[PDB]
Amino acid sequence: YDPFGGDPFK
Amino acid sequence: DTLPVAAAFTETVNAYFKGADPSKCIVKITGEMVLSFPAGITRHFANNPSPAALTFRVINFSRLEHVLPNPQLLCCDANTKEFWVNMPNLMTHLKKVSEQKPQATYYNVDMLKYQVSAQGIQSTPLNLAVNWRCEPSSTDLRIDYKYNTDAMTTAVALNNVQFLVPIDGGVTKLQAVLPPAVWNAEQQRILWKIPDISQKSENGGVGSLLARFQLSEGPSKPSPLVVQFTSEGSTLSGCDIELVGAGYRFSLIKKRFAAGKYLADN
Ligand SMILES: [Zn+2]
Ligand SMILES: [Zn+2]
Ligand SMILES: [Zn+2]
Ligand SMILES: [Zn+2]
Ligand SMILES: [Zn+2]
Ligand SMILES: [Zn+2]
Repeated sequence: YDPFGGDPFK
Repeated sequence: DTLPVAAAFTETVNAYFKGADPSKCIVKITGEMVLSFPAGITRHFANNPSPAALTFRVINFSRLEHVLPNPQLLCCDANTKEFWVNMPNLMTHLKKVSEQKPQATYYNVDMLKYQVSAQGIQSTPLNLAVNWRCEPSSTDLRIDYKYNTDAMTTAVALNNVQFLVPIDGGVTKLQAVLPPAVWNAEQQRILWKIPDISQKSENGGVGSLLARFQLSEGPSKPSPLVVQFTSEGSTLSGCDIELVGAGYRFSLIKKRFAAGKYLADN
């Protein structure tokens, strides 16, 4: 499970 | 250069309600604190075998019982707790994952697992109260819910909320449903879906689900209502995180919570 549902950095 | 890092608090609220009696409500909230690092780090750490110390503080830490820190990266004061991350074990770990997941753009790592001290129905974001009236060939169901701001640090919507309840007794037809529901004949269950519940909802966040069932092999035995919902923007614990020292900045701090095991008996 990924709490960021995607890249938090960009 | 100064390294971007990210952070997430993710909390699960388990709740069990018994008819209309709040005293009989059992609540258990758990959570994880996760840090995230961008790929670049591997290269960055190759540059420096003595990087700047990753040190942070958890705010509102006293609101947590049962705290397990990552054994490979931590653990060896009143309302704040501070941590110095083990850099050689983190560098090691992150190298290993990067080598196995080379196309990964970021790496999540579990830092803290915990419980949140919860005091009954007050700690519960969706107050629930169910009543059944079970007749030999009839059955009336009522669910009363109230969105509860007190449960969360900042007032945030509950999303994708589902109310599922199994109906015994051999249902043949349902009448007087409000708001509209879906009947699953195969599992013998009813499902209500509400996309959003908040203060800015249709009714202040407070409302009822009604249904009547006709039976052929009655009467029906009351079953647990199961509930689902998620939420972004706020914790239940009231925790936040701060970086202490130089060398890193937070690019993003994700806070969110979700119904885990969330039930209502008659
Ligand atoms: Zn660098
Ligand atoms: Zn301290
Ligand atoms: Zn590892
Ligand atoms: Zn995890
Ligand atoms: Zn626990
Ligand atoms: Zn939505």
